[PDB]
Amino acid sequence: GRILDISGQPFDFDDEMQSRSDELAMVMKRTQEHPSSGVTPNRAAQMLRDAERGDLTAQADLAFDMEEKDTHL
Amino acid sequence: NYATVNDLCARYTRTRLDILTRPKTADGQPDDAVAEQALADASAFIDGYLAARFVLPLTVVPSLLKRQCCVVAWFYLNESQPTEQITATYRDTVRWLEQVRDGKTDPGVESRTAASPEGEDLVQVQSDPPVFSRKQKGFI
Repeated sequence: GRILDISGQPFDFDDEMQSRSDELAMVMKRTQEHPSSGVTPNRAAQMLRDAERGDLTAQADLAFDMEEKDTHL
Repeated sequence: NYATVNDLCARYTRTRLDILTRPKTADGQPDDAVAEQALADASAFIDGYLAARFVLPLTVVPSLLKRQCCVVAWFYLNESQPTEQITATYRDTVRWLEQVRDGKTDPGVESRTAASPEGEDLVQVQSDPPVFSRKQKGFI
């Protein structure tokens, strides 16, 4: 029952989805920022540096806006 | 009228005002309605020279306009035979009113609270509703 992963660390496998854990109900439901409204290169650099440091939220929203906005892209 | 007869008889000596007025009345005795009528005509003159860029029932009266009404009333009251100085000062105040109408000089304010009289929009432009302006934070 103690299934080992690829890295050889035993653990217990659970059928419950991690999001549906009754503890992350208010952090899995986020209304998107849409940061690509009035972007200035300074602010784009700021969000890129924030993503580099570890906070990937702004970068992901910016990428989503770039995907849906720029038709050639 | 902008100025009352009690101010015209103070800036200009009352005795000379009576001398100027007593012939014009019907009876021949010093009268006050002649001076008020002259002040009303001078105020009409100034009103015509100011209505170019002001709402004419002035919300606040510029404090110099009392002087500018007294001088024009005095000139209007010396129409038979005026002094050279009266004519020169009347020409000066006509020049000032022309400058005010053109826009070279503002009339002034009320000396009590330093408020300038309002007026209609001298310049007014209309365009189609703005689209693709920088205020449209969408897109970008």
